[PDB]
Amino acid sequence: KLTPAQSKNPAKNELYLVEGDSAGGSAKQGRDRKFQAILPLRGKVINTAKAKMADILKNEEINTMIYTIGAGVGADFSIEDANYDKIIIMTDADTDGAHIQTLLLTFFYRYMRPLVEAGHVYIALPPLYKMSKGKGKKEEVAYAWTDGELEELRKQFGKGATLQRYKGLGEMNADQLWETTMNPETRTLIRVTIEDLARAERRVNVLMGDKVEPRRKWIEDNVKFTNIQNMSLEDIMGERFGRYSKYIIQDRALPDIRDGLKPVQRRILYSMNKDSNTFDKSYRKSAKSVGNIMGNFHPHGDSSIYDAMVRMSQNWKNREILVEMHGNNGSMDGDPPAAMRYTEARLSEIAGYLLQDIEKKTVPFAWNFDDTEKEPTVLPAAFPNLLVNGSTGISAGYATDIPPHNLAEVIDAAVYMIDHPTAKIDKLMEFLPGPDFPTGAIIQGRDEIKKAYETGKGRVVVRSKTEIEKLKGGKEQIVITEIPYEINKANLVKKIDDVRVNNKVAGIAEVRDESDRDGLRIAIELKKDANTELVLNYLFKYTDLQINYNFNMVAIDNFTPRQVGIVPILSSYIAHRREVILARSRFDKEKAEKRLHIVEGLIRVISILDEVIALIRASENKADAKENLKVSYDFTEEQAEAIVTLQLYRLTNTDVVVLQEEEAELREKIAMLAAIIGDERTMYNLMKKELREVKKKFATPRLSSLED
Amino acid sequence: KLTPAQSKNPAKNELYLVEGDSAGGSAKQGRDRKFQAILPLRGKVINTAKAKMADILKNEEINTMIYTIGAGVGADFSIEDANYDKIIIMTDADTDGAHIQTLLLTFFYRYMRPLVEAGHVYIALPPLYKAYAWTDGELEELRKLQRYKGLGEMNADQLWETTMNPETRTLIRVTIEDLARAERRVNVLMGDKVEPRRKWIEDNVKFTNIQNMSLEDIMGERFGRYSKYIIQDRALPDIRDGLKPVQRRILYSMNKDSNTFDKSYRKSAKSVGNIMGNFHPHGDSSIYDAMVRMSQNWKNREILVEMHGNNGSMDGDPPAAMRYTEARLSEIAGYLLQDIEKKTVPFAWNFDDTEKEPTVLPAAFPNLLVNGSTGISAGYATDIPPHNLAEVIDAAVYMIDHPTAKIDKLMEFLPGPDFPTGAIIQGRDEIKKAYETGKGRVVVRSKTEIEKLKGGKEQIVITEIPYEINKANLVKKIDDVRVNNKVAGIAEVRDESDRDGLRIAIELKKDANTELVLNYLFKYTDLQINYNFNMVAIDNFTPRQVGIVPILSSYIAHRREVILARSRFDKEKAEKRLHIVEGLIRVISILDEVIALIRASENKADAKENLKVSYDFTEEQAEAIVTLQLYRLTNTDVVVLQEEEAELREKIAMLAAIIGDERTMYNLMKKELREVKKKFATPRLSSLED
DNA sequence: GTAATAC
DNA sequence: AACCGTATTAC
DNA sequence: TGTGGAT
DNA sequence: GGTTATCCACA
Ligand SMILES: Cc1c(N2CC[C@@H]([C@H](C)N)C2)c(F)cc2c(=O)n(N)c(=O)n(C3CC3)c12
Ligand SMILES: Cc1c(N2CC[C@@H]([C@H](C)N)C2)c(F)cc2c(=O)n(N)c(=O)n(C3CC3)c12
Ligand SMILES: [Mg+2]
Ligand SMILES: [Mg+2]
Ligand SMILES: [Mg+2]
Ligand SMILES: [Mg+2]
Repeated sequence: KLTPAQSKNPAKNELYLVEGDSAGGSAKQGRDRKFQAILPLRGKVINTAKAKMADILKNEEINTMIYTIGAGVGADFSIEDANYDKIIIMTDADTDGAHIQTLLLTFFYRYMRPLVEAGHVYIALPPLYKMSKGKGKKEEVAYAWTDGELEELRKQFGKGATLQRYKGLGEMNADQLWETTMNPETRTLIRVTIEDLARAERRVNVLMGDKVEPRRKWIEDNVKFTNIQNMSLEDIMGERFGRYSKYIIQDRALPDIRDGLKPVQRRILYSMNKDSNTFDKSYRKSAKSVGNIMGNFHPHGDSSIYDAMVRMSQNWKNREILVEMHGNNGSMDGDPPAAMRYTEARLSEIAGYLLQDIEKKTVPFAWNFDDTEKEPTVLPAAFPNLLVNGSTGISAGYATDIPPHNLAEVIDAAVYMIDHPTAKIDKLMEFLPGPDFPTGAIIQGRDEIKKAYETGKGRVVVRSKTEIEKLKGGKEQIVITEIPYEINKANLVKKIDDVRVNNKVAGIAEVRDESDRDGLRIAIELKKDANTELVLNYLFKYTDLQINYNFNMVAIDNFTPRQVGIVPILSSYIAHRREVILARSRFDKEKAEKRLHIVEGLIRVISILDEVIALIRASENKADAKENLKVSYDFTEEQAEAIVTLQLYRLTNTDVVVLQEEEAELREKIAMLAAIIGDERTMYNLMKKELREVKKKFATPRLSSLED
Repeated sequence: KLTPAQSKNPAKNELYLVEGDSAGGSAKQGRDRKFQAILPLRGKVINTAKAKMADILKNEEINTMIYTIGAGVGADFSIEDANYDKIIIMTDADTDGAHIQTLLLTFFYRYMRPLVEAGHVYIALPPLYKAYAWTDGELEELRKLQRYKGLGEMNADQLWETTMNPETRTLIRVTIEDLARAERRVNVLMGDKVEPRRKWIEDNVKFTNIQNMSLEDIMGERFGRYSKYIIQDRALPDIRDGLKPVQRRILYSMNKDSNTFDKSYRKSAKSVGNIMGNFHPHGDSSIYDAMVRMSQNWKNREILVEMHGNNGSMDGDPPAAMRYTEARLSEIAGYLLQDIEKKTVPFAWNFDDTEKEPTVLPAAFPNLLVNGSTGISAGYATDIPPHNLAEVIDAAVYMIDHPTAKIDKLMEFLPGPDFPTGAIIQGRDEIKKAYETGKGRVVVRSKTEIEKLKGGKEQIVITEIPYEINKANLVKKIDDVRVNNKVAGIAEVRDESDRDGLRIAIELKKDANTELVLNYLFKYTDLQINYNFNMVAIDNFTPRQVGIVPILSSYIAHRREVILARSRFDKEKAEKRLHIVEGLIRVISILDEVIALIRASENKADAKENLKVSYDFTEEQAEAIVTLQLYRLTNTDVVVLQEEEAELREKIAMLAAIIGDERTMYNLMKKELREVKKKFATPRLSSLED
């Protein structure tokens, strides 16, 4: 696990804790082996301020750090016996690296304080940028850390340099690594020093401790959701965890309150759609989709991307699947989906509707990490995806659980709230009565559903749909045909058979999964004279045949986390749809005005065709022809360009009644569009009309039944 | 590992051997659990005709078959006490599936013969097309299409309907028709001896509800299918451009995507998925590992891919995964693709039938020798070491001018291999031998030097090591020598290699026979090795053992083909244009009546027809005329056009001559070869001796 | 025992 | 992101 | 425990 | 291609 330096020298030797085996590799190659050791950290590092000292001892990483520094841990820690003068934390300069620096520091604090107090623990800063320039053989390069340092490089170099924005240590060669972050004579470091032992204890415990409330409050109060230098432990931990917190809150774990997507989902959709990988066209190798995503939009592991893509495709997790996938995309038994090298995929037809009108400038775009392509920050959302498909849900200081809903019900609620902005929950619940899990079952708790629909939190009960079949020999048989959302069929069955094997309740002959490609069925065969209600009851209480589902509805509203209920959600959707439909209408109106202008021009041209040809023949060149067109006949620039760039064959379709029809069509179109832009009510009707069109086209029956 | 049926019944119960854990998944999901069990075979199954009965017994996949079937193995096999009525092998309808069946069958012919003789072994044929078709013949009737690349693209519902359901499935039943003609077929195709296999392949492989098939037949079609493919479309290089198909697809795909030496690097994963989705229907690991090799300058003499990040090291440590790295084509790679846009090379459809791909690249330098190739197919394998680009080109140029040249003269320009890792190559006569027959055994030995140290001690210092040798294992193997005192005098071993140099120090003890030691290490560690030429390439769709002459000849032939093709293409462009310009020049002389005629016309179609009829314009001219933008009518400069007419004519003459005169053509070829040499030449690294 | 495309 | 097994040839 | 984007 | 550990919140 450890790559030891060549010669033991407690006075010079350095220990590099590197983020990941891959960068560990590069660093093994780039090091100076006389005095630098490498010790890769394979994945996120254990929070030694949250976990049991037991699990902490059993930890592969912690154990090998205690034993290569060779000074023991805890109160039995002797600085004098250490094997390194410098410990150096070298992570990507990304938010997850920020997180790792945090975790490692809270270990060196808790269990090796003397090393931190003696200023022996540093943090290496990899560069953020590399500027051009050249071409292949004759190509030069320089590095920068501050957007300011970058501005100064642009002064030199000049044109035509090109910036490479480093996304993490993985895109550096060993030669580049050494020169910029490992060479003692070249590198910028940070020395963690403790300035105030007191102020540093509270800082570490708030952020890294087991208690959630404090941390939530620390984040609410500090995070603004809108050579060698010293940093304090308090100040560093503050700044690094602040970055991670903000990031996984607004850009990883929680869905946007308008389209109900996490950023990775939005990118999966946007990418596949750009590439015309749509419901009406041939499937397409998953790996091809995943790589395009990873290359154009989402700078994270393929497995995160693929796994997300997969989930949006499983109809027992999504109420209305957004991706269709050919092949083994898993099962309710929780077995593993085929690797992205085996499967093909495309957008579902309904996904199309989440994306409807995206070409029409209806939604804010941001630059991507390459600064090479724009991507959308929210989708146009032609149905209220947050409630229909749900979300879940773990961040920092916040987590989220929102159950799926029946498309027709959600839309009915919305259409009501559109006519009646001030509607109370009691009334919306006549349209939207409760969750509809794609897996069906029975949902119990009208009261707790209101609580949740009102506060974002609530606890409801989900219970399996059962039936009793009689068998020959006078013996009964419990048959289960629907089970509760998010429950693994295979385990459930094992856990029930466990009840039989342990004879927890009397009367169980045999458990058998009898589910086949078209239908779920767990048969529980009872004995001769078993109290059949006694069994069913015990199984509800002591296995997941029946569970508690907990609403924790948190979404991102105006850039910040928000515990929210049916009303903040529905109105947020409505508000959003409003911005879009207006944007859309502005777009189409401008496009129609421009055309109308040309068409007006062509209509005049036709009546003076001969004069115009003569006049163009008479000009010297393109520009000259346009000026003569303007001056002699008062056409505008935009018309003149249009006229002068018609191809010759056009002087045959010299037909003005058909152009006049287009003119009329356009005036009428423009009138319709203007009315939408100019009157809230006309526009909300357009919204209601479209929402109804989607319900007609996609509605399906409830699956889950309701009881209180 | 096994998914067993619900009820035990040796009358109905079926055992499904599914290629892949992944399809094993679909299988488990799609079956009828009351009587169908699932055993996924996870990867290529062991050859039970080559391996020892030692390793055959320790085998994971073999064991669990001998234990799930529960009848015992080999001679202690009682069919009576079995567990299934039908053992059903179910793989991709691809070449590797074919191979897999082949390996299973040889297991069931060798260690459970009774089972195959009583016809309990079957072969599930999955559909080729989507309604579903199996024959390219049935597809004609169904067409009054998704072409399936494997079981993996199939939903569990579809699996059941097409190939698992006893009512809808099309099976093949394995039968032994001639117990002896069958022993020979299996022994020949799957046994230890290669020569009988090679011969079998040369004589048979033409490189151009329930039916019963013989074991001699099934193994014939199956192994021939895999053989041919593995020989043509995997392991061996095209003699012309030196690429194996995965490599050619890696380059063509990245090139198509503008991922070139002069442009910023793309994420390795994006490139790889593009290759996988567009051209190469195999696993990403293969594709990426290939991409990575082409980027390592201690394996290629002239790297075709530039990769940012951890792409491995001479110490043999794993390259970062494709999610970490980025890449682009190297400048020289550009030259392999030069002129591809010009119809200079044969294209074929891809599997998807969406895109055409090239079957050989233009190859402006002779890649096969420069970079070399290795090398393991069926009945054949290949090793061809890298050479120095200036030297290869010098040879080719001499040969262009002297087609019937002898190896001896050619070796004045191409003295022998030039390994990217340098070192010392010993053996001129074996080099000659290899250049003559494509087989040869030379010696490759490390660049050494002796540093004197304080205290009357000497130090042996390594600076280059043999091609294909792992630095780290070497350094370890030398140290073992020290630690076990096999030979005497080693004080310490130190790898002192840094980011910009290779250096291994062997410190010796006071008064230790430094030659004795150095000889010992040469013989007993890879400090010195024997490299073996076995130059096999693909010429005319078939494997050919070849030396320096057919290689150079084939390259020259190829270049001739490309240059001619290229020259036809440019000439046709120049002519299509000359023709139009003649048309315009005319039009200007009679501008007024043409505008009139178009004016009179009743639409584009009628206008073109009127131009042709009234003024003898051709279609192509008419088209051009009639799609001019109005502002064109402003110009009446016939002189600028006439200058273009002249330039096109000079151009056409020069091109025609290349097509019409062999000497002209070959001069061009030489001119271009020399430019490439001038641009990319670098000095020898490996020294020569005999 | 390796090498490098495949599973 | 490493680890694990196997086919194929040849020395 | 287990959930799903992350390393 | 499965397995193996972690973060983070909340029952
Ligand atoms: C399964 C399998 C292995 N193993 C490890 C154990 C062995 C068992 C004995 N079949 C299979 C193995 F050790 C390596 C791979 C592999 O590298 N790549 N790229 C793969 O795609 N697979 C899958 C076969 C396709 C691998
Ligand atoms: C390393 C590591 C693991 N392990 C198992 C042991 C453990 C110890 C803590 N290093 C690391 C592990 F068990 C699973 C993964 C993983 O699924 N995916 N997708 C990954 O990319 N990695 C790498 C971390 C990024 C994994
Ligand atoms: Mg990173
Ligand atoms: Mg329960
Ligand atoms: Mg296959
Ligand atoms: Mg040797």
